[PDB]
Amino acid sequence: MEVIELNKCTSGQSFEVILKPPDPSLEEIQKKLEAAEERRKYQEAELLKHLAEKREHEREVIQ
Amino acid sequence: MREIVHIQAGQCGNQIGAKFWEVISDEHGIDPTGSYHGDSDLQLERINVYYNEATGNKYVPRAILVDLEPGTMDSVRSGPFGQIFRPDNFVFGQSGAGNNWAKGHYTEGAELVDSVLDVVRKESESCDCLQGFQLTHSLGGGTGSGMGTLLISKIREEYPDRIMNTFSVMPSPKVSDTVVEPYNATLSVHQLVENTDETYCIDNEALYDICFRTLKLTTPTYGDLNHLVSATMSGVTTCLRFPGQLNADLRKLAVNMVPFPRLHFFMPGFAPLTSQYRALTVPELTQQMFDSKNMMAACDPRHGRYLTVAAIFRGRMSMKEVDEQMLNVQNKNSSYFVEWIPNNVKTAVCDIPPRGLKMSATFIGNSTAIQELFKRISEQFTAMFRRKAFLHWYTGEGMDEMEFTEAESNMNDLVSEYQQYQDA
Amino acid sequence: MRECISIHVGQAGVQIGNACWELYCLEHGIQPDGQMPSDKTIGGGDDSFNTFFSETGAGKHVPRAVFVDLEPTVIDEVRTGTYRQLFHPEQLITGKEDAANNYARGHYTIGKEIIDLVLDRIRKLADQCTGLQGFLVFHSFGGGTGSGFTSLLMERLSVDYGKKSKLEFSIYPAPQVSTAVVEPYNSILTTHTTLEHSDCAFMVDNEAIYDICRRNLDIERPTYTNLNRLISQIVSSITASLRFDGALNVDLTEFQTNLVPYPRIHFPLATYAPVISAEKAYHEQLSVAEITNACFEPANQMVKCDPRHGKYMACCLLYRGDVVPKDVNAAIATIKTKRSIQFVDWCPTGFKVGINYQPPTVVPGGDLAKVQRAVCMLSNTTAIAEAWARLDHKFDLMYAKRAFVHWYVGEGMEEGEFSEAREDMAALEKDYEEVGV
Amino acid sequence: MYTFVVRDENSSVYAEVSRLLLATGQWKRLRKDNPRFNLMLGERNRLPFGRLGHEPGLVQLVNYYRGADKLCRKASLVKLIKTSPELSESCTWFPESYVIYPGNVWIAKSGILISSEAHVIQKYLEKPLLLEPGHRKFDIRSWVLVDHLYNIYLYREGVLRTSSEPYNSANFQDKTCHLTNHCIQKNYGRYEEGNEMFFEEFNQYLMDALNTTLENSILLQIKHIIRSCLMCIEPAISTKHLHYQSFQLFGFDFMVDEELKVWLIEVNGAPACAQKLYAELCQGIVDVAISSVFPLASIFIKLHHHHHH
Ligand SMILES: CC(C)(C)c1nc[nH]c1/C=c1\[nH]c(=O)/c(=C/c2cccc(C(=O)c3ccc(F)cc3)c2)[nH]c1=O
Ligand SMILES: Nc1nc2c(ncn2[C@@H]2O[C@H](COP(=O)(O)OP(=O)(O)OP(=O)(O)O)[C@@H](O)[C@H]2O)c(=O)[nH]1
Ligand SMILES: Nc1ncnc2c1ncn2[C@@H]1O[C@H](COP(=O)(O)OP(=O)(O)CP(=O)(O)O)[C@@H](O)[C@H]1O
Ligand SMILES: Nc1nc2c(ncn2[C@@H]2O[C@H](COP(=O)(O)OP(=O)(O)O)[C@@H](O)[C@H]2O)c(=O)[nH]1
Ligand SMILES: [Ca+2]
Ligand SMILES: [Ca+2]
Ligand SMILES: [Mg+2]
Ligand SMILES: [Mg+2]
Repeated sequence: MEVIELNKCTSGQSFEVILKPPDPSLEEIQKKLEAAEERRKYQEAELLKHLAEKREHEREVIQ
Repeated sequence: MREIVHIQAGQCGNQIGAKFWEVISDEHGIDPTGSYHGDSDLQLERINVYYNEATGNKYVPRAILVDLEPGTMDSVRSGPFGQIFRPDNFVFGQSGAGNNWAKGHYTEGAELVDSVLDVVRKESESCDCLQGFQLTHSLGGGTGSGMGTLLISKIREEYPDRIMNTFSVMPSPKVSDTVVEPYNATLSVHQLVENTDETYCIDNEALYDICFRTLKLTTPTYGDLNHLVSATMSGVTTCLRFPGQLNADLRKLAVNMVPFPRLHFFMPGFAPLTSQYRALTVPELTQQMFDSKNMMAACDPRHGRYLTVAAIFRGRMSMKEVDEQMLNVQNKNSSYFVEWIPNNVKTAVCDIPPRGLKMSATFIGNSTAIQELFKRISEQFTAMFRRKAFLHWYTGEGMDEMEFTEAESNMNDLVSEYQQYQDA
Repeated sequence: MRECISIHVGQAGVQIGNACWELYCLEHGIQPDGQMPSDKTIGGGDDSFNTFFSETGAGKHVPRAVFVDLEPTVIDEVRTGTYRQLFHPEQLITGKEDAANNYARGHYTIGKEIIDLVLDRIRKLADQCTGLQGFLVFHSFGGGTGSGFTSLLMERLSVDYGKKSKLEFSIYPAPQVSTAVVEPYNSILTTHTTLEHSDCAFMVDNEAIYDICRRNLDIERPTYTNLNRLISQIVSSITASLRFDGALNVDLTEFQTNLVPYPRIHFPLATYAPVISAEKAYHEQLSVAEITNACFEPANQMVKCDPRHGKYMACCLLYRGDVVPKDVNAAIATIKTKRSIQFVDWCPTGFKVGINYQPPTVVPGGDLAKVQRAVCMLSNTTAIAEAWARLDHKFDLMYAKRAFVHWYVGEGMEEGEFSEAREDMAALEKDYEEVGV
Repeated sequence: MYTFVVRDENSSVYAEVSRLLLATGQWKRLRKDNPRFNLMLGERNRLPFGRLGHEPGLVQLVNYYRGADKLCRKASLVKLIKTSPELSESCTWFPESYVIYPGNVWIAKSGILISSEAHVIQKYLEKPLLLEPGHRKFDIRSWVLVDHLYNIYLYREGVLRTSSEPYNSANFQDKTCHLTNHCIQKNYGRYEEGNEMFFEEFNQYLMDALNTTLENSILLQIKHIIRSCLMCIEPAISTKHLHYQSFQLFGFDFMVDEELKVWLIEVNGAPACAQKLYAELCQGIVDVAISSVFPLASIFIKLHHHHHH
């Protein structure tokens, strides 16, 4: 058991004791943030397309 | 996300909706004319969630009152807390809706819907951060059922990113105004499956039985049913109306309760059931709120499995004992909670008790046993629909038999979807 | 010296920030208003504490901190709290609408509209630095902001500051103090996307801190305040070498070299003794041997696991108080022959000891008693993979049914990112087993 | 009302423990993948020990000690004995074994080879004790229960798994005289039923033929080997202070030579009991291992010795 690299100072000390030896770019991030926004806007479009068909059925019943 | 906009539609919607503002105005120390006369600062800390502030330090509910006849809305204004509501938000037609979904959804209500949305926009405009909408209605009549779902579809178009929650009273032969309720309810259920984030299934069957069997009221009025409803409405809004270190809005709660988008129909419950002197112990609250007898939707939770559960305990009690009891029922009845959603029962405690009770507990269960409710209305529907009985009331207002066939099929699909996760 | 910027993301990140910066203030003798009487070079400096604090002409000592949250209510309590004067308002960034415990909402939806602002406010602090080391990032695995927005930040911080090191302080989800049901999803998603961007990460299972607060502080139902004050002691222990005079762990690069040889396996276990209640009338003070020996008891670890069934790549004992080298060596001599401490073949079986003579500082009216000597052992053991296995199993159960998935997909995220992220975690579990068995 | 899960369907021992638990009205069985249990009756390979003791408000117990495989695999057992100071290379009760990866008679094992030419390569006991009438080899099986506290309980009933064929020094290829396993025999049942001699008879034979007892001549050495083996591994596997708890039933296989010396052959992690003794042992597993941790509404002998030096 050896006590190596002992360093001392006024507020403390440290040592080691050995018992035994032996990224995507700014383009691709802003791209795929927006690709999720395209799917977000397509899904909201599909909803407002679906709700628009309900509005025309509502007109067809009263007519 | 702080402000909620409340809408109450129809006779039922306005009746239970009036009781909601009666209960919570008492809890927040707001008197019948709108002035604050409380004591705790906790009563005003999140008062903006349900009230707007007016001149002279008056508090006005963010509440819109809808109906196709004046009758019930004249009773709201005459009633105990009726003076607190903003007069501009009373939006009403004259001819009524004769318990007819078609009248509510397609003809009479179509004439009135846009002026209701003008008042919604007026309220939504002066909202720092609108979190969503809440609605009170029955599915058995015409206005609340037909127009209420029409409003829900219109609100979703104009506010597609906001949360839509409902307290939806389900019809029953035991508390029945007309034979066509199953028709109106089936048409409404299909709307809610599409357009709401959470729907609290208040079953008048269940409220009757709780009043009859477990409260010993021989002849229960609507007030006795509505008493049980308002206790639950208060309970489910507690964690938004107060703190207590809980950092949750309607969306955050919706995200944790709804694992599948179509299956958002909850089984409400309350302990203790009232119409007392001895305060309940934490073990009693836990056993009662999980008991079938205390369920506001007439289903047997043993016939299904819990996808998620939420429980909010009110009063000054041991949070250690709450944790212990909530863990006791799960670990001793673990078959009835799905293993494929770990830790699906979550709990909160609020120090302020409701009026009268020293400590209470409100139960929100997303169980697959709610298929029983939808099966019962599906059976009543088909009994009449197979002989096209009473359809003339709906075809006279422009509807086709196809629309009924679709709605029958959409609800039977919901039932099949609930069965899928009950066996998984 | 070289400066360190601390970033606090989400409720958990922010409230843990509060506790740390409160504690750092008491340790360096900095007061709430920001004055430090013992500091003689007014207007600037290159002392060890200047790595964490900057200085102004009036004498104020200002944290190199950025607080980020997608809703205001938690950071509002920092603006109105005891240390309100300490921070400049531009450090405290808030949105209006939160991530609703949804990774996808925090990362993609709401993340996008605030990421460019935050990096700008981070750049305002980096430009005050003569030589930036890098970042200490504080967040929860379970929250939507904590999981989602943090991973977007870490992606951009690699681009804007490629030469700098990034350390994580992560709160791993515990059902007993969480009301979120979808944390397993959030935790795996953010671990997948943050992995290549994080140099060294210190996990803290809320389960372990909670039971320490029950068992050792006699607290019946531990609050976040109980947990955060205990966490910030561990955090301080870990960061003390960056803030005080010393030769062990003097910069952020040395944490990676000492603790992380295999780059992907960068999750060192923290163990900490002693935790003693202030309400305790009679306490017999524990020795160097006793508290060093407590570093190998599972019940003191930040994550509950069994180091005996696993292997070490690195160990570091950071002592605070009356401790001397020979007491530490005699304690390690005793412990080696009793306990099962097996190292990997390519690593030297050894300990890097760091001692600071100043005993741990305790928060006035806190739960922790004053102690003569304490220690935080940082050991890179393969046993911590136990935490990944649990998380991954929970993930697998929910994901098999597609439960809750629609909430993520509805915020623009693709279903494929779920199984893509799980496969990284599947490889990570495999990497740990190769090394440790 | 406690709860358990069963994840080993082959286990003849814990099938009976499962049955005995159920037949009380205080233990409900759950599904194989339910997390909310008190007791796990676990799988042999890859038991998920990392998932135990993390369910709040449930004291969790499992029927396997993690790391106990280092005693039960043959390769590891040999490496354990040579490397541990308290057992050592000069261990008197273990045959001389060596590890090579895939009187001078040896035996190879992990397809068993007994020769002088030619896994582990072990010294073969050329002059064993031979029962009479028969002139035949045997091995002794002792069942050992280590509970959550690390109390080492030896079960009073063991069994001699006998060879039926006369032992032969020259003829090695004939396996039925050298190998004394229950499956390899099935002269199957000439002298005793299913080649199983219980302790009452074997004591009596020693009294009559050798003028000694089982307790003195053999069992004192067995108790010493069991206790030395388990206390050696106690620091590595003990679940004292741990967030979950473990017990385990082990099977110790012994060989008694001509001069009445006992030798350790193998320790077994998932042992099966003898047909007669199931009912008593499995009730013992319940009383001592399970009911101590989970109380409801002696067949063992405890191994403890504190000699001061
Ligand atoms: C951790 C803990 C236990 C808090 C928790 N963890 C998951 N969940 C929870 C609890 C709740 N979860 C909810 O989703 C919730 C929904 C809520 C909130 C407000 C209003 C309405 C509503 O439909 C309404 C009420 C009156 C009305 F007139 C018309 C409609 C519903 N309330 C909760 O207390
Ligand atoms: N230790 C500790 N854990 C916390 C604290 N606050 C929240 N958590 C944990 O963090 C997880 C929830 O994440 P939060 O940080 O609240 O969520 P968020 O990052 O604000 O994200 P959103 O709510 O989605 O905007 C749960 O596991 C909580 O137990 C805290 O102050 N201390
Ligand atoms: N060194 C030795 N000297 C004499 N006989 C030996 C021996 N090693 C093994 N044997 C014999 O070989 C038989 C089986 O070998 P061993 O006990 O090593 O493996 P095993 O797997 O068959 C036992 P189990 O299946 O009960 O765990 C024993 O019954 C024993 O009689
Ligand atoms: N619980 C409860 N149910 C009601 C109340 N009023 C009506 N109902 C039920 O609601 C249905 C009738 O709808 P109603 O609201 O009167 O029709 P609308 O005014 O046209 O919406 C029937 O199923 C009734 O049982 C009430 O005050 N409380
Ligand atoms: Ca008209
Ligand atoms: Ca200075
Ligand atoms: Mg009516
Ligand atoms: Mg948050």
